[PDB]
Amino acid sequence: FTRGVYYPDKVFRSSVLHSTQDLFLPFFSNVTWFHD
Amino acid sequence: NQKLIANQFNSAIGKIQDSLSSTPSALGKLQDVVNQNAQALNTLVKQLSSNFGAISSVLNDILSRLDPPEAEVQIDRLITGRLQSLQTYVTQQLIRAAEIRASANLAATKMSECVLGQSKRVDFCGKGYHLMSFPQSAPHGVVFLHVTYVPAQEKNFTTAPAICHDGKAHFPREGVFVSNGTHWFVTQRNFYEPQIITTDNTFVSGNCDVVIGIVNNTVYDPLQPEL
Amino acid sequence: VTTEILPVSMTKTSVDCTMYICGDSTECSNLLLQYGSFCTQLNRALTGIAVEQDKNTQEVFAQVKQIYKTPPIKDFGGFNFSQILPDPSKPSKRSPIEDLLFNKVNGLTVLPPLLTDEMIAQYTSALLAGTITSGWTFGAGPALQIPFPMQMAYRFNGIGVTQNVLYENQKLIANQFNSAIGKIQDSLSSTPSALGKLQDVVNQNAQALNTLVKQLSSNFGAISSVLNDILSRLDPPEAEVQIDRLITGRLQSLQTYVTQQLIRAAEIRASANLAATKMSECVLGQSKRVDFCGKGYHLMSFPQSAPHGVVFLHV
Amino acid sequence: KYNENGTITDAVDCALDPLSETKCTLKSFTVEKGIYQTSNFRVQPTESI
Amino acid sequence: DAVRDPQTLEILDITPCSFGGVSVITPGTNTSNQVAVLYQDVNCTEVNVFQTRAGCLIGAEHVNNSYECDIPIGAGICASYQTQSIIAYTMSLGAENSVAYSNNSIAIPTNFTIS
Repeated sequence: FTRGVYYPDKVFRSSVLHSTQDLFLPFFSNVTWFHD
Repeated sequence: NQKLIANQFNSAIGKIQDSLSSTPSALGKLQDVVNQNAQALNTLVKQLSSNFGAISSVLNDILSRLDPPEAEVQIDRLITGRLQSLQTYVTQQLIRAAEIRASANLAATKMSECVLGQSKRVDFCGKGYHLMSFPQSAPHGVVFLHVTYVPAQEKNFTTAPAICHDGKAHFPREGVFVSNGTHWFVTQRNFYEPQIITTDNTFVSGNCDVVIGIVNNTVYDPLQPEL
Repeated sequence: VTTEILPVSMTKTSVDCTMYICGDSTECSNLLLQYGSFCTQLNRALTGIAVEQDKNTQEVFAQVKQIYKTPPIKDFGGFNFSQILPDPSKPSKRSPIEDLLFNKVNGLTVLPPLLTDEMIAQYTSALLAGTITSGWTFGAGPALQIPFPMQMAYRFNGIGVTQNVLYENQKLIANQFNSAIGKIQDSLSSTPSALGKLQDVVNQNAQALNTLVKQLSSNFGAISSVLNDILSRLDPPEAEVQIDRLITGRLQSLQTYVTQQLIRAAEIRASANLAATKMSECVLGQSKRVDFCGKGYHLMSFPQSAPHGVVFLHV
Repeated sequence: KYNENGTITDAVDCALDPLSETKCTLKSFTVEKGIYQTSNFRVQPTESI
Repeated sequence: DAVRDPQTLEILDITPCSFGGVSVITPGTNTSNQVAVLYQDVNCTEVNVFQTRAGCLIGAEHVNNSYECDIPIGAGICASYQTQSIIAYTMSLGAENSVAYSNNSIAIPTNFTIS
């Protein structure tokens, strides 16, 4: 779904849209489920 | 028809107010100009933070970390990049300013011809026969309310270029000959208002043996009934 | 009858900054990334010019909201409009004058215009139909049919000459108009320099593109003009400097090309605005401006399409 | 999309779909009606001869 | 543009690999999230698929009826969101209106409006 998003850096931003490239979990990606 | 015209004008200005309140894309030009200016400024600011091949984008960091022999080259690269970015920004600003000046000259001509008087140029002061205009201020712009006259309901009639009465071809002075199928009248060009064919609104030139499509009828001379 | 030719639009060229500067090289792209958003700005300017081209075309031509078509019977008091009216014989549905006009004229792409030649010809045909059948009424609102003789009488009355001279000299005027349009056709067929403006615009565009392509092959002080040759022959420590020099040269060449394109596009926009004003004032009505709609007392005008241009026949 | 309090309320993945690519290239969270140039298709070579 | 094979005496034409811009045609997100993809000057074989002079259109269904242009694609093609999906069609330059022209008929307005 849309989980796995973390703050890129300790920078305060207010009411702005920021485009940044880094290591992220892709949206709607297939993640492995373990029960082991 | 004073009352009808007044009511139509009031309804029209109300509709303009409603359209301005509702439609957000009516003022697209001014918003586009402002957005272009903001984009240019933001692009310049972003380019201030570029490297242009330098070891760093921070002048103080280069000065402190790098020795003057290499700091000279790094600063040269940085200033070259910043200078070319500034030149590009100023050139595009000049082009945009030239466009704005052309638009402002057009606006000044429009105010001088459509507001301070009645203009005969078709579609220059709005669609239809231009009547008048009202200027209004706006942030870095001018809005003209052009009030114009538009014919609405047309009807068909039989026409004839001229009328031969007694061998003389009578031509209308200001209007056009029309016929509803039983009688002939003369009406003004842009409005239907039939009038009896008289000698005071028609002039004689030539004879009805030359003009093509002349029709037979009689012309009224009020003097004879007067005497 | 006089001929006035005005350029309208120009070729919608779009050039990819990255591929033109860097021929699909990872190292070249990595080096280019240090310059910020130059290529984005250049592409934005090119896209703006491309959109402005279609805007100019629509402003010049699309000034009527209905498509009028002439009646099958060509009865106009003796005036013959076959040469200017579109014909069904040619598949393009273009007038013989239009046909004569059309016959006489690496990371970069050409975007086709939004309006094709056929719809431009249809718009011109609608304009001629409106002018012939309704005079200036259709331009100012609803289309009110009016037979041609009284329309010409009105146009004469507009220039201070009474209509009786027209109604007494109809045949002579018709013959003179037919001879004039024949002479215009002959002059267009014979004179090759009549359409110099459009050909000059096309030649300027081609020269700019060819100059850019040639500058792509320059060295700009680099050891070689081939990116692959420099990458293979030179070590990365020196290949970095060589690639930097090459990309600097290519970038400045691209900037110069785009700047001159912007200036030319501004000139074309000014010309198109003048053409739109001319069509609005001389075609959709009778203009009192001296020499604005041709020499002498202007009577009327006929628009015709041409490759990236408009030709006005001022009567 | 940062809020006024410094927290993020929504995120868009540029490579999710063409609509998301449009959202990224416009740098706006809402896409207006129209057409927007987003990417550049390029066929890549498959063999070396 | 053309080369000769060193081994076999044959002539071969070299065509640059297909490439071109990729745009997205969609209504406002306030209406729907459905989009269509336009590839400039690329044949559809190299990629609801439609081929036009402007290139290859994917996600839109072409129809025969003509309307006014809403989202200009180019080369005689415009797209619109209609009830619902995205469709592409050739424009109509306006509703046709024949004029009842003759040599003895005139149309005169009898009413007017102030606009």
